[PDB]
Amino acid sequence: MDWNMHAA
Amino acid sequence: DVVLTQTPLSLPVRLGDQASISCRSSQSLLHSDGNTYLHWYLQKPGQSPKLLIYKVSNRFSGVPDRFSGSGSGTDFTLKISRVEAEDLGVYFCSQTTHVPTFGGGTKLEIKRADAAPTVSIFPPSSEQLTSGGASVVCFLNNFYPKDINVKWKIDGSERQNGVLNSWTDQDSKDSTYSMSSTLTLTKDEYERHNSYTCEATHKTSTSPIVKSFNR
Amino acid sequence: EVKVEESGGGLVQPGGSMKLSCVASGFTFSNYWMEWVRQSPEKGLEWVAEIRLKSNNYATHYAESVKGRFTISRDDSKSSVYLQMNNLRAEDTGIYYCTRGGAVGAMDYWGQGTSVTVSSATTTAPSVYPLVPGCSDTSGSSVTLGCLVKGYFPEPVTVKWNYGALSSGVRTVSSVLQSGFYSLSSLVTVPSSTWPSQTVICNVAHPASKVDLIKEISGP
Repeated sequence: MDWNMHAA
Repeated sequence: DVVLTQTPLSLPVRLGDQASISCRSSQSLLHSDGNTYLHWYLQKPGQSPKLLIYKVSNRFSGVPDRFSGSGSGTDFTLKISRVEAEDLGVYFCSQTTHVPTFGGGTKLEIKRADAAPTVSIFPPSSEQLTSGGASVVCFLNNFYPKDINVKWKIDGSERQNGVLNSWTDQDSKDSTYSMSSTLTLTKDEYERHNSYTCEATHKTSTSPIVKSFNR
Repeated sequence: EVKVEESGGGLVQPGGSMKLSCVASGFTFSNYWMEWVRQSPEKGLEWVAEIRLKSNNYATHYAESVKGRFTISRDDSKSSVYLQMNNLRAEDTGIYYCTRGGAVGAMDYWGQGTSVTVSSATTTAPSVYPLVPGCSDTSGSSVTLGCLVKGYFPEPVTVKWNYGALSSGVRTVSSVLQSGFYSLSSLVTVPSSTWPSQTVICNVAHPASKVDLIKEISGP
């Protein structure tokens, strides 16, 4: 998955 | 988990010179979306760590262009140009491409001109005696480099045991260090002697700076 | 002006519990993920837990090392995030930082942290002794005074002078652990013409015992 808001 | 290995552990640097800190990851940090989430932070003594660079090379809010980040594969570099006193602290990298992890940090030390310590000696306070101990304190203030030796003499004879030496973090203003040498004796041991002397030997001189008092 | 402040740190026996709190300000709390990261002298910085947005049904994620023991929660109405720690272990000892998951893709704002110590030892508030210019001749930057802090556990203790109003010339050495207790000294240098005329006091705080020891150094 993604681990930061930018990638999210 | 991704391992971020930083080097050097300690980095001495002259004012105005450049400092380069490296961060090597155990795996690619390139996210499928094309971004590389490798960041750099600075943590000053006792203060909250602050974001300097995000996504390899972007400067965060209020960060001057003196701070630059770059990367190549699993290798990343933080460069601090025109280093100033206030730049001291621990710089660390972190990545958020995968489960968040951090590098071990690099302590940037400011290399300034040598400075001799100012010495002060403090007899134990009567307030400490009921604890069973008595601490004599020798304070060496505002010196550089950090290494320094303190020799204690009780009634003329050297005494090495019962001594604790501890330093302050480098000062962000003058880049000097300070340290205290605390000789703790039992209450009666302290009362069985008169002269307490501490001798500080620093690189700045072959002759020790001496301070003492009589009970 | 983003602000983040944690609290709730202290000493806990192995297998005990404790809840850490964090309050933020200077931004719309509900629009950001919040994180807890801890720092120990043996593992360095380590991500502990994460909590996302309401639209994510407050999805949470935990480091494998705290899975099933720690619980992260948030209260947007009070701009706070929490970390409930249960079945604590010695390895959980460290400074816990609350951080905002930034829109730039990195934890962008951090608090100063709150210390947590898991140990079988007990809390002991510090004893504080005055360091008074020991009757001598003026030959060392006006006058240097101080406070010797000994016999305390766990760490840390913070020391301020005149409630923080006196910050220039303050020198506080790192603590050292010996005989099961920590100790350190904090000293300050001031002009000799201003002391005793102007009161000089050291404020010694020890979070674990919830104390603040105020002591005024006089020149007997």
